[PDB]
Amino acid sequence: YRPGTVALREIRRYQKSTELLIRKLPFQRLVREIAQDFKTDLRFQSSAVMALQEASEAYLVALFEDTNLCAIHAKRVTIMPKDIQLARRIRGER
Amino acid sequence: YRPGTVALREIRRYQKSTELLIRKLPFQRLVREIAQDFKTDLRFQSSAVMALQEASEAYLVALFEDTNLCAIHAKRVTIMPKDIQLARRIRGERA
Amino acid sequence: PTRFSNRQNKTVNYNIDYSDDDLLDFHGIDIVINHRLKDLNNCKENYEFLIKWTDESHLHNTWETYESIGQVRGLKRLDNYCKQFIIEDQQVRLDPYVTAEDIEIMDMERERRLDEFEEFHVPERIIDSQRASLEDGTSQLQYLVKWRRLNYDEATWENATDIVKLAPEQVKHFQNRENSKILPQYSSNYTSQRPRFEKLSVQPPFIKGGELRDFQLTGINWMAFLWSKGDNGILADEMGLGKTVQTVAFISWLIFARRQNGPHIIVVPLSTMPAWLDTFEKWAPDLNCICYMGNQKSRDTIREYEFYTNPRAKGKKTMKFNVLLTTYEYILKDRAELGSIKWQFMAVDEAHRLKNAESSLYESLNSFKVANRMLITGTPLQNNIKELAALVNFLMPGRFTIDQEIDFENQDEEQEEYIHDLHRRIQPFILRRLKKDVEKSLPSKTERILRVELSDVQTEYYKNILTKNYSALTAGAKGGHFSLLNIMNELKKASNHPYLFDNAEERVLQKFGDGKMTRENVLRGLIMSSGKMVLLDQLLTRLKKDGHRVLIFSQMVRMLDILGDYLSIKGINFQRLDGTVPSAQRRISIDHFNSPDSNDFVFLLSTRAGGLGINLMTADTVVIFDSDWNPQADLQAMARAHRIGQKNHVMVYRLVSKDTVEEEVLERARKKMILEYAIIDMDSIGESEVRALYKAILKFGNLKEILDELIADGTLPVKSFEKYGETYDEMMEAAKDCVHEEEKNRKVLFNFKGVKSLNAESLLSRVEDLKYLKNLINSNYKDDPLKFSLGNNTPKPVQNWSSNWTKEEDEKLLIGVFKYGYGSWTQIRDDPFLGITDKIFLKKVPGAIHLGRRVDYLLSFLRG
Amino acid sequence: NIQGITKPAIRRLARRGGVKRISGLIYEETRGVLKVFLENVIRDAVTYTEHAKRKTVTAMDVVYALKRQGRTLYGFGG
Amino acid sequence: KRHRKVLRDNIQGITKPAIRRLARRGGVKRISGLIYEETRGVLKVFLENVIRDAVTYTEHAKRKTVTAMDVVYALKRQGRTLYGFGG
Amino acid sequence: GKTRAKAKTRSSRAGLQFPVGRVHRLLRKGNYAERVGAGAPVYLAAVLEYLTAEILELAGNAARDNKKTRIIPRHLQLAVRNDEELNKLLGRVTIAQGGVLPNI
Amino acid sequence: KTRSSRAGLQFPVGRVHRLLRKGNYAERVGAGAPVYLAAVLEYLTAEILELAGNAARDNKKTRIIPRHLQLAVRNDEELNKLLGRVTIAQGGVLPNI
Amino acid sequence: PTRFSNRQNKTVNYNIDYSDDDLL
Amino acid sequence: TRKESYAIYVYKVLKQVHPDTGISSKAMSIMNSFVNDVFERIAGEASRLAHYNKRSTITSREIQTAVRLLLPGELAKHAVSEGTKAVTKYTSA
Amino acid sequence: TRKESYAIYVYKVLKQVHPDTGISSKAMSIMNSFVNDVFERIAGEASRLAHYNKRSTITSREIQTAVRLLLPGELAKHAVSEGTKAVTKYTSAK
DNA sequence: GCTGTTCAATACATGCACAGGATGTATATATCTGACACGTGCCTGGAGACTAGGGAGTAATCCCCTTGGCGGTTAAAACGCGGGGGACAGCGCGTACGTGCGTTTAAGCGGTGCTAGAGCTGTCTACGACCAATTGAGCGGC
DNA sequence: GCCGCTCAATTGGTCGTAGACAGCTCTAGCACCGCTTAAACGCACGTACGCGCTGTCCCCCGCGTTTTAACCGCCAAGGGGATTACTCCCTAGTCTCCAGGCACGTGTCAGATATATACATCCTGTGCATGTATTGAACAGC
Ligand SMILES: Nc1ncnc2c1ncn2[C@@H]1O[C@H](COP(=O)(O)OP(=O)(O)O)[C@@H](O)[C@H]1O
Ligand code: BEF
Ligand SMILES: [Mg+2]
Repeated sequence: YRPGTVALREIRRYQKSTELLIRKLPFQRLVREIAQDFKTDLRFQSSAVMALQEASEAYLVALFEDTNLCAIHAKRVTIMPKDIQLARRIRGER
Repeated sequence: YRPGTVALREIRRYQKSTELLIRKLPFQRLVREIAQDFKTDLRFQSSAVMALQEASEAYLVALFEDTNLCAIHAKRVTIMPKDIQLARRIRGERA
Repeated sequence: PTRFSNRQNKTVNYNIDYSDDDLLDFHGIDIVINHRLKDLNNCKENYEFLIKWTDESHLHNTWETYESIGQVRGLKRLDNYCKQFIIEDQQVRLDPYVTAEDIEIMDMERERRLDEFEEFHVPERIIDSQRASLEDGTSQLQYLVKWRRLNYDEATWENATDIVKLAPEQVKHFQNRENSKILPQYSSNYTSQRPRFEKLSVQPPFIKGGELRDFQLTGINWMAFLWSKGDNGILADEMGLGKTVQTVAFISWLIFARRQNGPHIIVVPLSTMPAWLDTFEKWAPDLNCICYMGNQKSRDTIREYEFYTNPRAKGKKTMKFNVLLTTYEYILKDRAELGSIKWQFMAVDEAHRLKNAESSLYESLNSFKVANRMLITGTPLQNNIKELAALVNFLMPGRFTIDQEIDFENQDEEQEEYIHDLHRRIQPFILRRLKKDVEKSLPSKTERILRVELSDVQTEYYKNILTKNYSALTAGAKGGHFSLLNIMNELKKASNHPYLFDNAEERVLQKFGDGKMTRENVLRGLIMSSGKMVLLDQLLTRLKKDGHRVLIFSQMVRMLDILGDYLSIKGINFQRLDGTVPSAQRRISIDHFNSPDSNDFVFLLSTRAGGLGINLMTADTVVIFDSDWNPQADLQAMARAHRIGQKNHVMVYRLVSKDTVEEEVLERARKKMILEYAIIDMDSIGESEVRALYKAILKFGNLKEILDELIADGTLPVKSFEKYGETYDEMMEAAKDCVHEEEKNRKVLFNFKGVKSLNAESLLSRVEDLKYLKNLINSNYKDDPLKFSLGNNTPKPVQNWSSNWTKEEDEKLLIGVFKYGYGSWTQIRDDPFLGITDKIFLKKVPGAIHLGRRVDYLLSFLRG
Repeated sequence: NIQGITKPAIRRLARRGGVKRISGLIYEETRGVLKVFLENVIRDAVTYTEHAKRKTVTAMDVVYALKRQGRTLYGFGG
Repeated sequence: KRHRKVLRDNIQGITKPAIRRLARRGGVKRISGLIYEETRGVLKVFLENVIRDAVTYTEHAKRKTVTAMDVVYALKRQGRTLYGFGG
Repeated sequence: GKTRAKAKTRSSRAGLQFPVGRVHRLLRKGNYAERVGAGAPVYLAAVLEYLTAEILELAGNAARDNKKTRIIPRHLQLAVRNDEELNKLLGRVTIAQGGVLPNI
Repeated sequence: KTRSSRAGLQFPVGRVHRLLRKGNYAERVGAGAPVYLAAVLEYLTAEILELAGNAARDNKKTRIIPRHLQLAVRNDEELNKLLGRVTIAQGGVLPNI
Repeated sequence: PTRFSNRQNKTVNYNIDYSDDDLL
Repeated sequence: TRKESYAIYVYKVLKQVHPDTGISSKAMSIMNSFVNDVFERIAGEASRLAHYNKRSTITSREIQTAVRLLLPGELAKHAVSEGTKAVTKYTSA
Repeated sequence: TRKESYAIYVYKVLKQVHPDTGISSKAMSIMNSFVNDVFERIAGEASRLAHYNKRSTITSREIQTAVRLLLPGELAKHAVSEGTKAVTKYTSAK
């Protein structure tokens, strides 16, 4: 393939697919770490963790879409942290 | 006064007060026209028009805040239509 | 359709498929093996490196240096090797803290690494042969070689004329496998009823490797008896009584005596794949036994070359191999590939894994279309009765269904009735013998369980766990948030050793007079911080002075980390085996520990990976550092010492932390143990047959002695030997008579059984010539035919043949005809011991007819 | 009509939003966005008014239409 | 060894290439190396303020097991309705 | 426009496939009001049937043109997000194992 | 003698209990529910009027007016998070200062 | 001063009065 | 445990719109969630319309107006047509 | 219509915190809307809390958790303390 | 008379054609697999029928609020011009991101084994509604 | 600001149902090991993209004048909303019976796949024909 295409090849692949993109075990450990601040020794029904992963990945994907629109508005092509901050502030996510 | 200061002076003046900023009768005419397209011979309780103006102006002010953040993000000071279109698209109003 | 939308949407295309076509085998370094004298620039100037190349075997290893290498792929691997060498040399030469024994270890490491690579250039089997056309327009015979200790990836084509010099025996084995008399397509078909069986009084002569014991003959007799009735069963002999030997001997008997050659599958626990395969190589070396393992490419290569005769055939493909050894993992990975085969026999080693009828292994194996099944397990562990029922249902689908699932209580009248009925009802299909009954030559085992007091660090941990003292536990973690979702696990961890917790060692080295570099005091903490370590050191010191050697089992790999560090700091030589250790390294570790010169004193073993099927009879002591919830896993560990190969009294120590959960685990194991004790045409000849017999006679001459082999290898259809003798004699007599009639008319084509155009003179001449050849070769050199020579007798020269041909070529060609018969030019040219293999061609002068007529001339001349 | 929302009114609104400079194209954008917002609110307000069988739109059903938009407004009742 | 293991941190279990894949599905061509720690912060904030509500529902029920239903309810409170887990 | 209403089931009297009995029970058990008129569950079951038929029609079109015989969440997502009005109805809903719309 | 004064509340517990019935929020409403709810309403009302009273004093005014309620709410992070989606009539903006 | 709230609020200045002497 | 779902009625409507196609269990749980959500939306808005008018009863007029509030565009007027047709059949039958 | 209002009680609460100040009628109507809105949001959440648990009754337990869901941070902690104090003093009276 | 060379006859060696045997290919037939239909049983929810009370619907009246017009004044809005500042484009340079490669680590799936927690069932008691009567507070007007 | 009147809250008692408490059973959740393989991480290098800088031109903002419209006040009339009263119909509640849906097993039908049989083509072996070389005999010359 031509140089530099692989970014487009990845975009095309990952937009076609539907699987969860974060590894399941790391995410489950993060969820349990976070939960233990609110109540110690909670158990989790496994579908609860899958629902949290589905929701958080859909959230991050939509946030990256808005961040990309912010970067394009700068007339960059690299997304920068201030693009995420601008997207979240206009969303009112603060 | 220093050159070009008056814009910031206006920013101070309008942020400090609480006045409604659109003329009342023009906005009432606009509301009448839009309602007339939905349903003829409607009547409006005057407080209904005041409530509708207050919500409309609060919405426009918050939209211009988001637009100004989009302009600043472009290393720019003049707000441009594409800033409004970006703010509205991010805040979910492209509908 | 019946509903239709009335919304005026435009049409949409939802097709998400796309193509990215709008966006549209080299001599690299593979491995660096060793280095010798000719910073990194000192590496370039001083040193020369042994390079293994990509696409080439370890025979093609070359010494090289940077200027000799130049620029090539893989040079970064040479940079990394130089960097590692630099670090090794700095630690060896520079480091003033390096010890004498550390220097010895660093020198031993050179041997340890090189002793692996010294295997990889030795052939283990030839897989296949080809003729490769060269750009020179000639062709070279090549053998696809699989190297020792390598998978079937990095199997490599090699010059056959080299491999025959390197590894003659493996080429002979390959030729035997190609000439195999026991290929699955010739399998007998006792589809209606199998022949009756008489007890074997002594082991069949085809059992090569050694002598079976009387109880092993009895087991084979029982297996054969059950097979004749059509019954599946269990080999339940106590662990280490030769169930592997009995299984190999039974499969050998089934193939040779019954002629049920055919694909037999044996599914085996990974750690025991070598021992199974080494048993086949000793006890049944004539079997084509394949081991199915390794990465996708390796086993794809196994399927491609090894499985099929004519792998490119496109209907009812048939199998080249007698036995496939496979690990449980690959019965899941390659379920579709293996499940497609018409398996004749299945044996499962350590069958108790099947005890969960819901397991994917059970579903997979139970879907295989195998004709007969066999389970091997020393512990048909009735951990509950439903788990035994799953095994029996696996043997007996839709037959002898155990639906009376109710568990036995300690006492009921219905319980004693049902247990006694079950016991007598199962007994026909389970064969079990015990070491004390079978083999009084075994020295006894004995077991002692040692009560151990908790250390104070353990005592405070165990208290904090019971009181859920999350704050004190978090301080014991230095802010790592403790959790108690499985209190039982944390209590067992505290009972074994506090260094299993994140900062219990930090909390004692904070007695900084013990801390940091202090060799003595790091060990002092590591030992005194738990009672089991104190007792273990007392035992290990005694055992070291006595000269015993000890296997130490644990149900926690981090405990084996702690023990391994403790032993390394005391400088003890030890091996380790847990399920993270790859197959080759564990193979090496077991071979080394069983080596009679081995210095290793301790073997650290995981109870799961190391408790099953290993042979470690060169140890005599076992420490079960913590007990399992299942007693049979501990008995399996104890059996790893107590093999049939034992030669000294075996001493087993359990370590039990007193006043802890460990004793509750002991009591539940004992209750399950006591529950387990409580349960414990032929004459019809057609035209095709006459034509085949005539061609066989013209190939081999007199067939009447070989005829058993010719029927076995498919040269002739299955028919009575007497009728082939009769038809041979009749054909020879008719040929003689027709020649006599030709002579009387002259003072030879004839018809036989309606076959036309048979030549009489060819039969008589070929029979005379091959009889003379056979008698000459057997009379001169029965024992070693390659030494045969024609002496002074020199025939006429070759008629301008394009290849150098001499008395030597005539001799070797006659040896080829002696081995393969007349007309077998493919085998004669392919057999690399004859050296002709380059000389003979398919427009070329030495054609098949030319060589045939040369052989006939030579045989006439030697008769003359 | 919409053109009664004058250029300086939009300036004043932008000044309260802190806008330092304002392109001459922003006025027709702002008029469009305002018209869309008013249409979305008045549709629901009139729907509540007509369901009540009234002919007078009231501050209360405007407040309900805004509560539907997620834009609840204090100080008009409700 | 006994003691050489490094625990990393659980938020670091959301790896750089996982964020790369999420950005790819979002259509991002090119991505500054600072975006990873920002994305981890944003994720932690979202997942905290969802899990707090889920645990509040679990504790009001006097359960000890968080269930897919009170996750779905916690998300519904945020206006992030999720289909496919019941509810 | 007409139906025989031969069956006792109130859905059949309405001509609906959806369970008017359930919709009435749920309206009554849900504390939506003190009282529930007899026409409410018929109207609501009819609207639920219409919306589910509309989604399943578009999802079946998407499954067909992707050349698969079963509707899967990928196809529900494609149907919803390609339809302006279903997307405006479900503009705050996440569909499990749905993707995004591919850029094209 | 009122139910409010037994709890010590200024807000009408009887009114809250009547509203909890009228709204048909559930089949039953417990006796403690309207006391708790009236107490929470009283607390939030007091905290709002506290901050608006401060804002009125800082602006040197005797009456609290919507400007002061807007200032009080928007300057507090928590009240601003409670009232984030809320528009206050005749409120201004926070000045940039 | 009969009622107080225990909230650990920061101090705030609410005075909106302003001057333009920095613009002069 | 036991639970109950629209699945059989979703199958019935599917076989009315695409008789040859199937539907996955996951997709069926999506459709069940969608039906429950839209039901709760329409019922909750009809409840609010009743309370705003001091009515004690939810009628077809409440459901109709809730549908006109909740559904966008043509999807509303078609749903209202299906509802008024079904109520007409139910009354005349 | 004898319209219900909180005004007299907002006045009584005002005079506990700032007895010197008064309150404008407009600001009073904004306080009235605020009280109604917070009441409706808490009662709604307590309602669906009861429904989720298949209980028929709204108790102090439901109001307490509806407050912990609805109110942010320390504002919740103090509101819950005020509510439990009032319920205790009520329960220890006639 | 014997030897060497030439001539003639015969045998071997090669090429081509025909026959025979094996392999590949296509079609027909039968078996295998999966799904649906039908029968039976059980349990639960809906449907049908009857009764009573309350809610809604209808009608009438009264009052308030909204709409429309008129007039004057003042401030805001609109038009027009000029100058300066900011936006946009082009260019150059340096750093950061991305691509390749080698090596290591950890995820995923399968299994093992136990225990706690969830869910269900049954019983009993207290709390909440409903109804009636009495009392005190809040609104409205003087 | 205070007093009078009306409506809602409070008080008491009774009845029925919901919730609380206890016990039991089974499923699913937790931790850890085995085994393989792919993904992730470390490291280097090169190019492209981001950002700074500069110049030019166009557009916006400031200022002045003029013009228009909004706002405020006042008056008038009619319509619509709200309230009150009465009556009828609709829905809730109760009881009883039927039907549908869950649930499983079995058989038959439908569709696909595999195997068997027949025919065609290609490859190999053998036989016959032709050419060339070899062998044997005779003739010629020394
Ligand atoms: N017939 C025999 N002759 C000599 N050694 C034997 C024989 N049978 C078994 N062994 C020894 O036993 C060891 C194998 O143990 P094995 O009995 O196969 O384990 P198990 O049967 O418990 O799986 C081998 O190393 C071998 O030396
Ligand atoms: F059971 Be044996 F030791 F493999
Ligand atoms: Mg074994």
